[PDB]
Amino acid sequence: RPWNPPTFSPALLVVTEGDNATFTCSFSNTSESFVLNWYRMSPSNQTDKLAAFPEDRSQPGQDCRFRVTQLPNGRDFHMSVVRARRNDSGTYLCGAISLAPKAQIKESLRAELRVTE
Amino acid sequence: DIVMTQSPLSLPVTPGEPASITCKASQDVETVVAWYLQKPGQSPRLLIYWASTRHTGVPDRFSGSGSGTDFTLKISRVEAEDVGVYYCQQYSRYPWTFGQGTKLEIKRTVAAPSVFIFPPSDEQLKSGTASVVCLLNNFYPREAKVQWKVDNALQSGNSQESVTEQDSKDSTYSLSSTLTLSKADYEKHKVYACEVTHQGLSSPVTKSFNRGEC
Amino acid sequence: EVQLVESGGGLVKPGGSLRLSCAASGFTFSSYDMSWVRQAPGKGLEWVATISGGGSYTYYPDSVKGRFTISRDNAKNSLYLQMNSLRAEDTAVYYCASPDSSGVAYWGQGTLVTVSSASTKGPSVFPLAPSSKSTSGGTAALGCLVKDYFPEPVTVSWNSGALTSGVHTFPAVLQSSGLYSLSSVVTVPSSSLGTQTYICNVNHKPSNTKVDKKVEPKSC
Ligand SMILES: *[C@@H]1O[C@H](CO[C@@H]2O[C@@H](C)[C@@H](O)[C@@H](O)[C@@H]2O)[C@@H](O[C@@H]2O[C@H](CO)[C@@H](O[C@@H]3O[C@H](CO)[C@@H](O)[C@H](O[C@H]4O[C@H](CO)[C@@H](O)[C@H](O)[C@@H]4O)[C@@H]3O)[C@H](O)[C@H]2NC(C)=O)[C@H](O)[C@H]1NC(C)=O
Ligand SMILES: *[C@@H]1O[C@H](CO)[C@@H](O)[C@H](O)[C@H]1NC(C)=O
Ligand SMILES: *[C@@H]1O[C@H](CO)[C@@H](O)[C@H](O)[C@H]1NC(C)=O
Repeated sequence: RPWNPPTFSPALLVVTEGDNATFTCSFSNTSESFVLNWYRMSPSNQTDKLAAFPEDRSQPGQDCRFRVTQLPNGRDFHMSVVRARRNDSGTYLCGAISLAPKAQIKESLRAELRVTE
Repeated sequence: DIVMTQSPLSLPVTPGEPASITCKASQDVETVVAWYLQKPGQSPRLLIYWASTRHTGVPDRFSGSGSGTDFTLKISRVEAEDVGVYYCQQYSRYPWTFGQGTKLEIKRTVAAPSVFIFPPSDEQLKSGTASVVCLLNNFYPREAKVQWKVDNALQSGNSQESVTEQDSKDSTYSLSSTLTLSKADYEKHKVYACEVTHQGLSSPVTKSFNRGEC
Repeated sequence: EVQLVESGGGLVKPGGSLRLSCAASGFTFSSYDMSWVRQAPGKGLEWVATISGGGSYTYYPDSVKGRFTISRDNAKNSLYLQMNSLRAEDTAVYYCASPDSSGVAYWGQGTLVTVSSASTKGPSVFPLAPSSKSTSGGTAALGCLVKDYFPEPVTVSWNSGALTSGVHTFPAVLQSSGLYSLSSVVTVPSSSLGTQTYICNVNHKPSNTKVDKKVEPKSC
């Protein structure tokens, strides 16, 4: 069955240094075998994983400043950077990897973060 | 049903030499392909996932490549600790299907077998059965031939053999050919002979014994 | 830290049932898929079943569909496989597993399920005594004939684990009687046969059989 890629709002988020910043990644899953990855961009259009839900069990002890919570409505997720630093500003997105009935990855539209002084 | 076709099924590689295993999917599976190594007597262990990404803890000498239907696992410098069966697997559609397996064996110098023969024990002969064991110990390669001659009459289809996995120290194989007969049929004959043919042997080696002398 | 331990394997007659368990730890069990993958002795891997974290999606191949039922208990961090109407081609080691985007990343140790009409029988252990016909270059070969046992597995050690160097315990072959037979050999210096005692340790837990056999050389 066809499904639509996830949505990632807000499209732009500005926060002064020290505060928490929170995005919402919404995904309308067709099965229960899927993961959501939270990427931060590099200038080469290259994907860099920050965190994922459900948690990646292979590489533990990861940065506890980047968290992904699953809201109990069945489609919404909170990607939050706690105590954002200046260099935490950049381009962010989320991406759904379904594992059934067909393994397929679809990325969300990108969003920006600006941590200020 | 998607068919993962591996090539080759046996891969003799010298230490330090690069090795590469090919896996071809019967239909497009994008890049949803994983590679596993299974050491003898152990559970499978993930090496590469998503066709190219190394799993946590996998040494950097392992790499994976490919997309669509054509995939390749590469080991840049084969260590002795890479012996085992390598599987490719697609997890794009159900049912998940694996390859048939690729046995990685260490290539080494030709070693001729040491041949030993064991007549049936007195304790076993007291029970009706009699098993004559011929042991081919520490040889390479695995290709060996064993012929049983009972009173110079070549036997056929009455002997079971068994080969050990490649040794993890000297990279050799060992073979055991057991000829099983009844107590009556065993006591009918005198000379029992085991004839061994191997690449490391100039001419077939025979180990014999007369019945009742030991 | 992810740990998966199977339970409930063993021998069962054709047509019988068997239930496998898989206890899990090291992760939030209810958020990940759980699976069963089997492997026939000496053959390849075959996917048996998958269940979603919530437990509302289950997946089976055609070879076991209608016979096997995968289920889970998220409150008890455990996975189950109910195997009904077992055939001989179901005889295999069953690994429970947990797949994610990285494939089947976590495997249990695997439990053996044997389907056969044969009856549990402890092995008979006979000595392969060293002799002039088993000597070659200062090295003498001695061993053990572990014959007519069922089912797998047996474990063979020498001198209570003291002797390990040069030991070759062959893979067991299936006899016409439906029972397994086995040889375990070792090569030692010929000058060992008189002073070193060589004792064969065969363990077969399916029949709770423990046999120790002293191998003594023949005067030939
Ligand atoms: C879309 O995805 C949501 C979310 O899925 C959850 O997160 C994913 C990342 C992945 O890890 C999933 O495995 C995971 O579930 C789906 O929502 C879940 O739906 C299930 C089933 O409807 C709910 O599970 C139930 O939870 C109860 C308490 O939490 C529990 O008591 C239930 O058990 C009862 O039923 C089972 C049989 O199903 C029975 O065996 C038990 O003994 C018991 O009676 C059951 O586990 C989850 O709570 C839901 N999670 C969330 C976050 O909403 C959603 O179904 C999916 N949509 C589609 C169309 O696939
Ligand atoms: C930021 O997140 C942390 C962890 O969730 C929380 O303890 C803290 O109070 C948050 N700060 C603000 C300003 O919301
Ligand atoms: C961002 O700056 C902090 C210093 O506050 C430093 O510790 C951290 O490594 C930097 N992160 C990156 C990605 O450069």
